[PDB]
Amino acid sequence: VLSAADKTNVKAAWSKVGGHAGEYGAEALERMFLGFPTTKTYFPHFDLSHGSAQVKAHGKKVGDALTLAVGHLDDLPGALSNLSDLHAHKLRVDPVNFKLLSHCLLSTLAVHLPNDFTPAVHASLDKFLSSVSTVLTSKYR
Amino acid sequence: VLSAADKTNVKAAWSKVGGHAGEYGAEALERMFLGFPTTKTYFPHFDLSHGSAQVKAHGKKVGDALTLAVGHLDDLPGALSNLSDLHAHKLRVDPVNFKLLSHCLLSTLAVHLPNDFTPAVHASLDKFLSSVSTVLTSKYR
Amino acid sequence: VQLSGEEKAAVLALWDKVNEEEVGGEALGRLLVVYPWTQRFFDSFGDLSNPGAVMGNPKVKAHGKKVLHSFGEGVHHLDNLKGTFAALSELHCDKLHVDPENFRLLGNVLVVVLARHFGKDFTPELQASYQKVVAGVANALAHKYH
Amino acid sequence: VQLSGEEKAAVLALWDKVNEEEVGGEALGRLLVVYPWTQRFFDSFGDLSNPGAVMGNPKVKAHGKKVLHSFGEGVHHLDNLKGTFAALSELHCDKLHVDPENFRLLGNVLVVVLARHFGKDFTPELQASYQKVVAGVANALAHKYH
Ligand code: HEM
Ligand code: HEM
Ligand code: HEM
Ligand code: HEM
Ligand SMILES: [C-]#N
Ligand SMILES: [C-]#N
Ligand SMILES: [C-]#N
Ligand SMILES: [C-]#N
Repeated sequence: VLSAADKTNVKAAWSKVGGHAGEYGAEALERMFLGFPTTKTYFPHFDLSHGSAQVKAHGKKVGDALTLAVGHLDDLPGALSNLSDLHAHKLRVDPVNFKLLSHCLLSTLAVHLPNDFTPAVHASLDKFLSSVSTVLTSKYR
Repeated sequence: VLSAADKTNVKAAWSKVGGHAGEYGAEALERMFLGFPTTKTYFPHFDLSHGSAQVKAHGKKVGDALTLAVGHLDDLPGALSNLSDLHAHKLRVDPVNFKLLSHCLLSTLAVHLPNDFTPAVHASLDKFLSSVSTVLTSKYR
Repeated sequence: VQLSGEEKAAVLALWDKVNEEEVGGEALGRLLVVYPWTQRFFDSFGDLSNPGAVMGNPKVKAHGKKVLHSFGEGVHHLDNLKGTFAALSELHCDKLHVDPENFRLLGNVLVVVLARHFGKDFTPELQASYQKVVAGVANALAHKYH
Repeated sequence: VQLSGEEKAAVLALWDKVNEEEVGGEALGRLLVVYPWTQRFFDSFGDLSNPGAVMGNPKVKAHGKKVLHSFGEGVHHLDNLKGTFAALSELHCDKLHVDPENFRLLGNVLVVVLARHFGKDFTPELQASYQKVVAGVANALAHKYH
């Protein structure tokens, strides 16, 4: 799905995120809940306040799923098969929401890794998040 | 990209379109130019009036590319490789426009094949046109 | 919306022939089948697991009639769509939390259904007018979101 | 847009520190690299074949400054965005034929650039206010389309 060039930028950028993937995942979720309130309807069982242990624990799972995806850019549908069932079949997440979380993930990365967040890397990560998003909403296609 | 079930509905529906693919392609273009005027900017060298020999000749090529795609639902990126270069590299077509033409193609099919245009077939053709659209804008990903 | 006097007449002459129940049940039914995530909003309706269950579901038909009846009110009030859909915009925004993108989707499904029902009479010219119409309703409904 | 008095103050205090040239050139440059189809609208600018050529192109920087200067006018006029962007809405609609979807894209690119430049100071709370802002400008620009 991605170009060889894109894969190289993606694996490189994620190596700089390193062990902060969980933290960035939690921050991206917070920015999404505040900036796009409609998305909160999917988490009625969560305490969505800043510093919430739940969204921190959740951001860790999101961060870990993205690290998994980066180590499997050649077969995302397979590696993300179960997440696609969860999101499209069980939760029925509106596809528009995947674009909102992607924008908040890029925003978070820009805050934390300003020098690494170059125009070329930005474009590759956008294609990466677009690919993951397509895999997770694949049960609608 | 499509489910086996979807492929079956798609090949079946297209067999009913048969030899009218060119005509439906020309009509869909007309409905698009009138309903979504911004799309006309891509055809400055065309006479866009009703009955225009050019859009008829063009609708034939569009119809023929879709018949080709139906006979190759297992490998669209390959079969449509050159169209993807033309649309994304040379013309730089805005991705939003692919959704507009798809809607007008479905509208045209509904007019001409009302009994065949069932909810299940409608859903499969939507996934089909979404897939072709993704292949044609693939150079942005 | 920006519709001449000849367009407004064509748009209105067609609505005279629209059966709100038949067209309404079909449009809502097709939205739920074609864009499955929209089912999330109508759990109370019961079984919507397959296209057969959905299209034959009584709550789906009844609700579809309501939607098209409000659509008809917009058609007869094209000069003040935002006033006609003010309460509904708050309903869908504040209470239901429907992303405005789905209003455009239902708008386009309605057009496909009108095409299916009216055939050759649903000309490219008439469809173009109906696209401005569905777009204007979609915008009036998204109003209370910003 | 619907912004309290504490949000409006935070939104305005940040714009005091925004260099329109530096931020403007970057936002427009990233839109062209990240969403390549937008290049179609700026052929007169010359070479935009790769990210290096684009970011260093003088016309791209100059134009980006213009865009952000009008953005700043919207920020200082949040009570009447549609009046501030009336002419521009006609320009982009009637003459350029830019699909309104691209206004949302540039709006989000700007936010990412503000994030990049302001770091930790661009808090989730402050970004949320800026999302309402960019959305309101996007809507004011799409106005003349319907
Ligand atoms: C890059 C996109 C996304 C990724 C990688 C992702 C990843 C995940 C993961 C790893 C889980 C945990 C499942 C488990 O614990 O087995 C999850 C659950 C969930 N996701 Fe996503 N997700 C994404 C986008 C979204 C979006 C856009 C929404 C809605 C706005 C969403 C809503 C949910 C919900 C409601 C759950 C279940 C939470 C719970 O009950 O614990 N996800 N997702
Ligand atoms: C299902 C989607 C589409 C299909 C299958 C399709 C197919 C084609 C084909 C077969 C050609 C002819 C190329 C040749 O003669 O070698 C073509 C050309 C072209 N297409 Fe598309 N197209 C699609 C969507 C679009 C859209 C959405 C636009 C813009 C609104 C567009 C704009 C053009 C233009 C400007 C040309 C060149 C016309 C000429 O100069 O002869 N296409 N397309
Ligand atoms: C053109 C777009 C639409 C129109 C004109 C419309 C109109 C209506 C109307 C008239 C009602 C009843 C209000 C009342 O009885 O007070 C309603 C309720 C509702 N609408 Fe919409 N609607 C639109 C789009 C949507 C979409 C796209 C969705 C979801 C994907 C949606 C979800 C609902 C739900 C869940 C209800 C409440 C149903 C219940 O009684 O349980 N609507 N809408
Ligand atoms: C928030 C969105 C935007 C704002 C505030 C904005 C603002 C402006 C301004 C101030 C001008 C100059 C007008 C004048 O000098 O009279 C302009 C021109 C222009 N804009 Fe936009 N714009 C926006 C989005 C876009 C987008 C998304 C595109 C295309 C993808 C676009 C394409 C252009 C072009 C091609 C010109 C003419 C440039 C030339 O001088 O050759 N604009 N815009
Ligand atoms: C998913 N968050
Ligand atoms: C291409 N039409
Ligand atoms: C609303 N249906
Ligand atoms: C306009 N840029």
